[PDB]
Amino acid sequence: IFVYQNNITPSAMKLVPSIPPATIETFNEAALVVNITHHELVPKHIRLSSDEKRELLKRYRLKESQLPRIQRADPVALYLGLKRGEVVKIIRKSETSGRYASYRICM
Amino acid sequence: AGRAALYKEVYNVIASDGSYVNYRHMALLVDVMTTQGGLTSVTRHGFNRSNTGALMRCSFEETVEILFEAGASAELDDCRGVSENVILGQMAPIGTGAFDVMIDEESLVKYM
Amino acid sequence: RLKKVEEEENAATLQLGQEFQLKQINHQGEEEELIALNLSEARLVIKEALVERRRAFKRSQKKETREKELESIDVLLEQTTGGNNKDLKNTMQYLTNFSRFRDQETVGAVIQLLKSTGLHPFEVAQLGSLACDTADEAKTLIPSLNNKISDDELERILKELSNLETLY
Amino acid sequence: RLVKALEDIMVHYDNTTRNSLGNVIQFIYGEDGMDAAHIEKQSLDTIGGSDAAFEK
Amino acid sequence: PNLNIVLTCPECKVYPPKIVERFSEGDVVCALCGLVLSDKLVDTRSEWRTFNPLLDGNNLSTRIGKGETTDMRFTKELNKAQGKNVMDKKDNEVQAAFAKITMLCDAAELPKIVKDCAKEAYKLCHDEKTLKGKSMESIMA
Amino acid sequence: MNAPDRFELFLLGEGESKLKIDPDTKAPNAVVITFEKEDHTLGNLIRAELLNDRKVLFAA
Amino acid sequence: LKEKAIPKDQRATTPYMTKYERARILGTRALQISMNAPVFVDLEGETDPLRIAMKELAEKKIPLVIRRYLPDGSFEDWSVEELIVDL
Amino acid sequence: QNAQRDAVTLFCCLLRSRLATRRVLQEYRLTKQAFDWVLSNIEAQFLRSVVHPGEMVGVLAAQSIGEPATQMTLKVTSGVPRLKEILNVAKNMKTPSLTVY
Amino acid sequence: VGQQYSSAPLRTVKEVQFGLFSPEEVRAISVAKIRFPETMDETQTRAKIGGLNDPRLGSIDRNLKCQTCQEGMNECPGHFGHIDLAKPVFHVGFIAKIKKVCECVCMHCGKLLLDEHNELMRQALAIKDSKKRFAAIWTLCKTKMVCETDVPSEDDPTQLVSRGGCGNTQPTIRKDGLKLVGSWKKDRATGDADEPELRVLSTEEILNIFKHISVKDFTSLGFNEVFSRPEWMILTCLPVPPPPVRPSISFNESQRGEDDLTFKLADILKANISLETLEHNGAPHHAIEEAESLLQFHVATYMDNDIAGQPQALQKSGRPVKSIRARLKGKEGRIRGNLMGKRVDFSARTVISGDPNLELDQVGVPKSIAKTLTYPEVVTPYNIDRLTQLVRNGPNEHPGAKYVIRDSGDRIDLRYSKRAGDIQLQYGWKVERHIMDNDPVLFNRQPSLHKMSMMAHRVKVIPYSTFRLNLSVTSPYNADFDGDEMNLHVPQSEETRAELSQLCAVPLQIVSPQSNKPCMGIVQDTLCGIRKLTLRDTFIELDQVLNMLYWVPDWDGVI
Amino acid sequence: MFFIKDLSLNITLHPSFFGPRMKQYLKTKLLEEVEGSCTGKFGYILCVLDYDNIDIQRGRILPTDGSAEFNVKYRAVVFKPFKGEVVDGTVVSCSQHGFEVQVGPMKVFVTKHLMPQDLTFNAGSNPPSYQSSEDVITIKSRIRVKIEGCISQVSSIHAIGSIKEDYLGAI
Amino acid sequence: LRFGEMERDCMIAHGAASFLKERLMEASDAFRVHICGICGLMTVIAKLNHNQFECKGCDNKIDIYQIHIPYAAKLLFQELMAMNIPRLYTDRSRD
Amino acid sequence: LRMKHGTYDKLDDDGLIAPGVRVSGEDVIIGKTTPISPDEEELGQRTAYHSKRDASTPLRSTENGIVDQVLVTTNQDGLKFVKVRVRTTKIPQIGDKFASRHGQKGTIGITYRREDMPFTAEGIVPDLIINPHAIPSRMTVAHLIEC
Ligand SMILES: [Mg+2]
Ligand SMILES: [Zn+2]
Ligand SMILES: [Zn+2]
Ligand SMILES: [Zn+2]
Ligand SMILES: [Zn+2]
Repeated sequence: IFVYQNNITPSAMKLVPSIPPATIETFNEAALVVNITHHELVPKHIRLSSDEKRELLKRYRLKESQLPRIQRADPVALYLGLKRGEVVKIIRKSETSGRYASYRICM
Repeated sequence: AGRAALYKEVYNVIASDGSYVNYRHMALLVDVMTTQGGLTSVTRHGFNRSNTGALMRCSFEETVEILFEAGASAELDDCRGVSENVILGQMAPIGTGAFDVMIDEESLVKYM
Repeated sequence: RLKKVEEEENAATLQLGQEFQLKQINHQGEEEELIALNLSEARLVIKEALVERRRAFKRSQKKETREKELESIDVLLEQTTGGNNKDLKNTMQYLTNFSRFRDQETVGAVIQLLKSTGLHPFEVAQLGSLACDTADEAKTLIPSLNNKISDDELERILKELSNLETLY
Repeated sequence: RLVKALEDIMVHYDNTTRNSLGNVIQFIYGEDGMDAAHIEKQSLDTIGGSDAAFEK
Repeated sequence: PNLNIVLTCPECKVYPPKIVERFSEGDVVCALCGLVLSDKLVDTRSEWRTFNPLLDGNNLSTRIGKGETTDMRFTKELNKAQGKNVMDKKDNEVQAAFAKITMLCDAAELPKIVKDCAKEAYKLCHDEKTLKGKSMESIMA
Repeated sequence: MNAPDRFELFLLGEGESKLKIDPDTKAPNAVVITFEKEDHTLGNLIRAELLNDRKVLFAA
Repeated sequence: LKEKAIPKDQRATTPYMTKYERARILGTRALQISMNAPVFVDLEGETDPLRIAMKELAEKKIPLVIRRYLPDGSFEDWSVEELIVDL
Repeated sequence: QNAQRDAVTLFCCLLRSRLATRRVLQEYRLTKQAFDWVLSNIEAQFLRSVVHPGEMVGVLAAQSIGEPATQMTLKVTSGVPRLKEILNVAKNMKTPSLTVY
Repeated sequence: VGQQYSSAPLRTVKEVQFGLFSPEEVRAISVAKIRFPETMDETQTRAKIGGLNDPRLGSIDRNLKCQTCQEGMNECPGHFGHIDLAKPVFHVGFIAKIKKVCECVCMHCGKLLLDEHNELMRQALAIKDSKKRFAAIWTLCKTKMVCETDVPSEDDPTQLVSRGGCGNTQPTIRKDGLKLVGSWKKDRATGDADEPELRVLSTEEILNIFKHISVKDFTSLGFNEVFSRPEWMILTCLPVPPPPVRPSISFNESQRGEDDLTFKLADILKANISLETLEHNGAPHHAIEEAESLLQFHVATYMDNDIAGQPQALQKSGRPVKSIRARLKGKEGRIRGNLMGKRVDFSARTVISGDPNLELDQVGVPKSIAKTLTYPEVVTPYNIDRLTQLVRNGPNEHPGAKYVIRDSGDRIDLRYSKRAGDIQLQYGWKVERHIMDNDPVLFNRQPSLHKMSMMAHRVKVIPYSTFRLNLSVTSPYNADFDGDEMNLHVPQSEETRAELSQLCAVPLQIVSPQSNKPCMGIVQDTLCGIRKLTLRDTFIELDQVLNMLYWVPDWDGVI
Repeated sequence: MFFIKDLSLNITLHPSFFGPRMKQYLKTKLLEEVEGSCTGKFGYILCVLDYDNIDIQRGRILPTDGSAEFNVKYRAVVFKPFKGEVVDGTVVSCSQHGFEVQVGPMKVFVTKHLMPQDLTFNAGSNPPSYQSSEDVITIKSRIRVKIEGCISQVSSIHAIGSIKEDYLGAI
Repeated sequence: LRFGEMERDCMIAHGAASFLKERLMEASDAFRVHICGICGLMTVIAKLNHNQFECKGCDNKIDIYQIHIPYAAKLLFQELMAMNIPRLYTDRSRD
Repeated sequence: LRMKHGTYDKLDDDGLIAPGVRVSGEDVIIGKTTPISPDEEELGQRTAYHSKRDASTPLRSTENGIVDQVLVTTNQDGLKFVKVRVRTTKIPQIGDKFASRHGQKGTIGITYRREDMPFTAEGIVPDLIINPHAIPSRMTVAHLIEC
């Protein structure tokens, strides 16, 4: 986890994607002065293990691309720190059943 | 939160007068407009430039240009779409089309 | 798809057609080798199928002497099926005219030999459907066979097949 | 424009709201699987009142 | 060969068949028999109600000017670039003489019938050694 | 074309009766009658005077 | 590939025959009864094929089975006897 | 199983609120017989009330949003142009207001 | 007619696949070798010259020909012909794509500018939907107007390893008019080399260099080699469509008035022969450029006339010639007006009025309309007598038939039919008969906006021509009787009748799905009357109540 | 030459034949539209194999018509007319420019150019006999003909042949 | 009469797909053709007096099907080919 | 050739119809004949059937009036140029549309005779009755004032 006061020169961020499998993540304090998830329009987000994701695919008979998507550059995606090919279960407070489940793919 | 705010906005507009429509229709509109990871206006280009059937996509007034793109990219159209099945004249898998009607020799035997 | 010309002649130097090639798969998923047939073997199995389906109809309404056999299976054929099979009459006339063995047991012994030899199926089926006793003359007839088989092995199989089969 | 954009959405026998390509729009339909008609504006009888009135 | 089709009722055959047209149904019926012959007729009057090539000849006439959905400079470019094939055909002379006799007939305030008849008269001969020039005035007059 | 004119307005039943006698099946001793080529100018009169009679129970 | 179908058990689709196949099977049975196919229950002077089909459904003798397509391509089957007709 | 349980939360909560035992005994005075009757009717109706599979929800929704947009009217933007903007974004403002609590 | 039964296996269309034509494909499938710009009236009568208009393609009418495949007119689908161009020409549907790809590849080497060694374009190649990959490649290869043989050093530690073919330089292409110019700055003089080669790139050299591209380069650029090739993307040999696409309208006063597309094709072939004679004879190299420009211009015009507004290219008269894009554009150009919606048959259209003596599922239809419309029935044992009687009626009184259809594709018209009492009407036939009562039928009001306004009805035939419907159903149709007009739609078979009656009928659509309250109701007069009747201060006596009770139809007979 | 393979057929059934006993009815229909038939892919279709345990088991009602579609899988015997090898056929009819040999089911013809020029053909024969030593065209007429090529078309099978080889025409 | 887009749409909303197809064929075009089973084109010459179905260019006499189509769609394919563009494959090849 | 079934009997020797006669829906009124030449006009590609290719003008397919005031006079340049006129009576029916001077457009529902039309004490039986609900929402006071 790396936090910068202000701008990063590209020379100091060209080699961020070096040394796999170690991953480096960047953040502004301005982007971190307020917790995003505590906003009431943002529902609960949780992470899926690869096993239960595979279970989900086998149950709903999808193939891996028919899920609704979510950007890598999304704020909640960056908050969770997930990467490509991961599934986020979303619990939001519906109005016709109260509690409702949904999933997204980080592609 | 984007789609929640959007649903709030559309409900506000359509409920300023002439309320109300049921919730589920509005929710479906919001969801099909937001199910790409990002906002997608229903324009001549917005939802139209998806990986969707060339025939329905040329049913929406960018016709010869999008057919040229389809011919150049040489892609295949799956014909699971209503418009495709209409312009090809087959019964779409819709409502009454959503299944098949299969004979049963076994029950035919059993009911002399 | 690419209009896929694939010009191909049918001969006996393993020059076999695609549409009837060797290794297919049957509908249950098991591998389906090509079934090529001998003339005398076909002469047997048409009779086998005819007696089997005739006894099948005998159960249905319940619940090798060629001069008699051709006309008898003919009247069995117009018992149920139509009289349009004049060409099929020509076919079993051809079978009884040029099939190398009239009797079943010589054919069965030849196939019992060939199941141990493991020869090429279409090659030996063409040989069996042919009715000759001269290997070198057969090689002059078909230069494909002339190029493929040695004459010594061809005659060493041909004589031990020729002594068994009913000469004409 | 709107009706052109929302044509092929279908409820399927798996109770999912899919497009032509099978992309999932709603997982359970409408978050309830309940129809368009058989719905009335009947009232919840637990929200209101006092705590004391409720337990009474 | 001649590729030709004559209608004939295959159950009456008594003549070149006395049939009729049911235009409001687009069908033809053997009137003696009553069996339909062919269906889905094609229109024969609304096509005229919707809205001279023979005088102008086999080559196809073109009145080309300027349009509306283009710039005036591009219309001038169109007028300059549209004059690249005025010498291959003899039709250039045909409509040249047609324009000349149009000027002469409508200067003589003549009927359109007279104009077309003069067009026909020029078109009929239009090229011969019997013509042999004569300053075009002799032949046009 | 087959749109009826005013000939059928009052000319009695051509190849037809003047009235039908059909028994009801919902109450004891009830008959429906179908007059035709007539209207209010006879029906109201018959109903009113028949109702004026006392032995009947229903007339409409 | 892998038979693209299902055993009759663990069929995870509702047992309530719904309106679209209601209409479809009524129409089909109407058409066979129209084209002089064998009827499968007695008649009482009614001549309308559609009503004939309606009664024939009402006492549950339809010689048809139905095939529902899951979105992948795998399919269940059901016998029109084993459904329930309530709507 | 989890989805089915979480899909009927509101309805079962309402059902529990109605058929609380103090309420049914005090207000309604059921019998055993009529109690069984009302249970069976609720079950039967609710199962008749589920979405029939295989019908065009999208077209239904589109028409149900489209037609009351026809009978709708025309500081702050509203009405037809606001609906066009928010349905056609078009990241233009004309009222970029934001409420602050 | 029986439509001339064929033993080909009837199957349905499940997949459709696009692409382009290779010139050998079009030359193989073509039948004719159209060469004469004149079309019709060779001497000058009929049986037209062997140029356009069926030597061996689609016939005109009443002649069997269709290149001797004999389907009269109404079964021959037309048969393609083709012509040969002197020079290759472009495609207005691919002009910008040609510009982008000629930017993309190096000419004279015919290979990609960037080759799996910049990691950025490596991952650009990795990412693919189908064409965002192509656009990424294009925007990464805008630069470096010199082609190279050995760029990569940092793929290795520092080793400079050669992959490239030519060290040549690329221009900067300026799109202009209907052609392409280059500008090779090239920066390799003794000085700065400020000499851009303003050279118009030949279609021939673009075709050759496109022929010199790799298959895997096609896949990178998003071309399918079996269906889509950049050298197929240049026009060389041009198909023509048969006259069923472009029919002579046969002007129906005395003349033909023969049509627009064929005029344009005659223009094309004229310019073609002009160019080739000018080439074959003395070519002074200053008519060649404009002659080929005119040829390319005219084929571009025939393809599209909706281009950037430098030409307009109109014919006689001042109406501009419509091209295929104009034929296929929105608002009734062949897609929104002939496929997605169309004219139909079996329909009617009158005006409407109220009636409080029809219940909701009923509709009143004039006898004239029910005499015009019809509906077939198949002859069963059950309906044999009734259909026999109804045929015996004839087509003039109302409950009668119009056509009889035998088992083969026969239609004996009952109108002429002097043996009308002599048809014994055998089984398995179709009798096509008038609308009887309570047949299901569909009902419409323009403009339809929501799920209602297509609802079904039973039919009660009424006199005095106009439609007739119950007052309660008025507001779903949204139709006062100020002079509005409806539409009728008669179904034609058992399936469609059944599903129409079981879905689109009114009484199972009382509750509006759009707003979960019923859309019906009772309205003005009966509403006022029902409040008037339901008041504590009013009363009824015996005779009135008897008549009202008899007016209730299901009244059980107890007072 | 004759072949054995599992083969598939698709068959329509009219709704009038929806009686209680249709399985053997379909078996009968399979019999008279498999036996005695010709195609291009498989040639002359001779007869069926595996009469028992046949594979139909299920059928779909066509949408627009009450016809029910069925898919039938079956073993059978057909004929495959090859090209380029010898058959000892029989000749029934003849022409002026060659004889027409009926090698079993089809009628293969040999053109007057496809016969060897040194064959001593005499036109004054009934049938016109293209004989040199022994191959006189008779009712039997066992002639060793080699199929140059059985040209495949729509389901009407035709072949061409010649006797320009040693022991070709000669048995 | 007219059967426009909106009428099509609300018929979709009902779901009477067979009625919709019936209205799009029988009330209108209903044309028959033959397509090449290999080209996927409509060039098939069909001598119906002789059951001959040669497809020149493809050069086969076997893989032929007849389909049913709106005539306007047939037309649209004709000028789409005239634009130098549409293979019409009779079954699945993706699964 | 291919002339219609209009039953040309109503015409006369000069190819016109006479004024004052009645015409049904399908009666022709004008007779025309093709003067071409060159078509091999009575010697080729047709039998005799002399030179017609008939261009006759039938009446409109529905209405049925009476021919009134037919004139012929040459056109601008001199031809034979014909105008006819037909006259029809149009009794009101159900569907016809009437309106006030206040935007109360509407049509006839059905009709009644007097003996079941409502009637006032002096016996003034009304011509027509419109519903009261067209008054308040249309707000058409001046209609009432006019009455
Ligand atoms: Mg698609
Ligand atoms: Zn006849
Ligand atoms: Zn043809
Ligand atoms: Zn290069
Ligand atoms: Zn082909």
